[PDB]
Amino acid sequence: DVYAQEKQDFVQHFSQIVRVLTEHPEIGDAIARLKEVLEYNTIGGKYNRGLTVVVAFRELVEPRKQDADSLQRAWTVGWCVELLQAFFLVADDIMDSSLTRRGQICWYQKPGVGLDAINDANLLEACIYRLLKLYCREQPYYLNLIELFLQSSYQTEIGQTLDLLTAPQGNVDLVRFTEKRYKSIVKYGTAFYSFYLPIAAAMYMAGIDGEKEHANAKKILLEMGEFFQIQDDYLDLFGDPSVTGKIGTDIQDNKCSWLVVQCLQRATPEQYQILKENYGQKEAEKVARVKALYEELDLPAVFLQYEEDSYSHIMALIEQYAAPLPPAVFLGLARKIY
Amino acid sequence: DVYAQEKQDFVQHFSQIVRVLTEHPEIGDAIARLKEVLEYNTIGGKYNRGLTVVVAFRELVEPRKQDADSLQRAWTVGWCVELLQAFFLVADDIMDSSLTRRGQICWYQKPGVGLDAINDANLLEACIYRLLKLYCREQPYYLNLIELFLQSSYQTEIGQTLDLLTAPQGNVDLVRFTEKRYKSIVKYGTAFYSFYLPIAAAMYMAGIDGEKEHANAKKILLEMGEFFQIQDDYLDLFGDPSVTGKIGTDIQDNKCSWLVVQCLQRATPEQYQILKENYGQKEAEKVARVKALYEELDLPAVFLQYEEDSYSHIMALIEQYAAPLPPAVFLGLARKIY
Ligand SMILES: O=P(O)(O)C(O)(Cc1cccnc1)P(=O)(O)O
Ligand SMILES: O=P(O)(O)C(O)(Cc1cccnc1)P(=O)(O)O
Ligand SMILES: [Mg+2]
Ligand SMILES: [Mg+2]
Ligand SMILES: [Mg+2]
Ligand SMILES: [Mg+2]
Ligand SMILES: [Mg+2]
Ligand SMILES: [Mg+2]
Repeated sequence: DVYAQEKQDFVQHFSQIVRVLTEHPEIGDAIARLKEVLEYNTIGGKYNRGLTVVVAFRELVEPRKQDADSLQRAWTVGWCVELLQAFFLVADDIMDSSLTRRGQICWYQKPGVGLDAINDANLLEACIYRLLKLYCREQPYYLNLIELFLQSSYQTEIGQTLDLLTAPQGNVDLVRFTEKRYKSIVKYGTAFYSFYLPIAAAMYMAGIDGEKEHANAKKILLEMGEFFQIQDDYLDLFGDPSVTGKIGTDIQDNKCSWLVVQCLQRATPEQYQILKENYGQKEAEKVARVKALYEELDLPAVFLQYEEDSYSHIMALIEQYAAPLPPAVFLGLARKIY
Repeated sequence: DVYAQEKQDFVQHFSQIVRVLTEHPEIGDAIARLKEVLEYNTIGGKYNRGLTVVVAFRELVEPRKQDADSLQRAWTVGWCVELLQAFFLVADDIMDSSLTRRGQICWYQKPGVGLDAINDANLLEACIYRLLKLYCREQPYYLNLIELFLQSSYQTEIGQTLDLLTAPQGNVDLVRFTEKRYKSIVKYGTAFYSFYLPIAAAMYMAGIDGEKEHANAKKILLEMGEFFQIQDDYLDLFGDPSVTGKIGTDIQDNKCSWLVVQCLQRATPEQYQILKENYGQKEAEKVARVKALYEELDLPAVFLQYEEDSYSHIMALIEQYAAPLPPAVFLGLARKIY
């Protein structure tokens, strides 16, 4: 894989990221807490989002212009994307009352952390702009990158807002769980930061700043992002936690999941009442009841049929909109998620 | 007052700020939640930080260059400072387990809000960069302002980190509460965003971007910021909530307050044990015991003597470092806080 070939170097750059962010002795204790937050949260993942920056940079920039300093900036912008995601996940885990993430207990669930994690999450976000300034201040794409990361934060936060509004705690209303709402949540909430942001960063780094090029790129990447969140919802309930590294909470959290949307599209009036009585509640028995209904409506086969249809749809979109970028930029990402 | 003369216009500009931030129908519900967050949080205060931008702009820019569009940008950057503070306070109220703010219950304490306020706080932060782009994108000071707001967030977050580390819940250790630590907390945590940020924004807007000018300005403004946080700590316990609009929690929160620092400097071994047994705990009786010790050590008179010494010290600093800026830029702010 083109990701496996660049992974080792990317992960080894993390030490430099941390050292640079850790180097006024009065704030030494705060800096040690930042190091602890960085090391706990921005490490233990697959680093696919950050790697997508590095890989896309190598495919878009002329090898002659891929010098030691330009590669360093690519690895740094890659780590900036991982830091953005670390910021969102630390905060999303509090708001979703999650237990584990990347095989360990959620940072806020750690004794002595608690709601202090809210500030820790904001520090991770601040670190992006610290790194963009330290490594890209003198580059012509500097402001493009600042604006792209700020826009990515706004889009995700709007998406998280739709997510929380559609999922009110202890307010069970399935009328809100529609396909139109679902696609809107995921587009803003996941698709921009997970797929548009990494490729767009490498594009700007390669001097590709044209609105039309970014629009064409966005058409493919937002559609891949939608499949990716549908996969995330599927794995929340039917995935193996020893593989996902996290425990699913969508049913207990009354989330507008792809699965509840598909359940509602296929449920008889009798099945609708079962779901109405058991969804969005903490009881193990009620959550087990919902999973049984999903299994009875054969949603895992519906997801597998969707994964196939989605893949063929995204491939058709790469054929239509990849030009003038190398199709490999999008094919490498499509192989990693499908 | 130079603030009273510009207040009405500034507060009336809020409607335009909200309309511009509220104007893709799919995200309509999220936008209505953003409007609710803006209206609840960025309104009910004294708006002194945002007003400081407007007033300083008028004193630094040549009246001939103070056209309709430039004034609009000044009111917008002023509202951006209020939005930064709204972001910090919504999150600080969760982390400090506060009850009220600006005469109403804390946004997170509202039924149906809760930990969703974490995302609401991030949306308020995102709104700054939305406004800076909509109104200052074509201005030569655009990047200066972006960097100044991002640096302000980082500084405050580092300061909040020192604050939370020095105040561990249920871990009563007075050994941490030193004057060196106190000054470090407040400098990063309050002084940069409250006093440096507003004047620096107006300076950049007036084309004053010189490092030496910003350094001289910072020397006065960080010292004013220190007095202001000392005043905030004093009012936390001895202020009138019907005037402050908020209930104090520093004693129950085990905070490194200016008052606990002064108590420790003057306490006998016997008085140290009383404080050790009663500080950083929820019991009304224990909090009453701490306030009695502060009254016995005559800390309100120590604060009044400090307010006098501080004022004379800041005035001496305006004489030394105000040039070439009009001393009125700093005198107007000193009258508002002293
Ligand atoms: O990692 P998670 O919690 O499974 C998730 O994908 C995390 C996340 C955070 C922010 C934006 N998008 C996705 P969610 O949407 O809560 O299902
Ligand atoms: O408004 P508060 O809570 O009295 C305060 O001043 C708020 C605040 C928030 C962020 C940075 N600085 C001050 P604090 O420091 O918690 O005493
Ligand atoms: Mg989650
Ligand atoms: Mg979530
Ligand atoms: Mg999930
Ligand atoms: Mg507070
Ligand atoms: Mg606080
Ligand atoms: Mg206070």
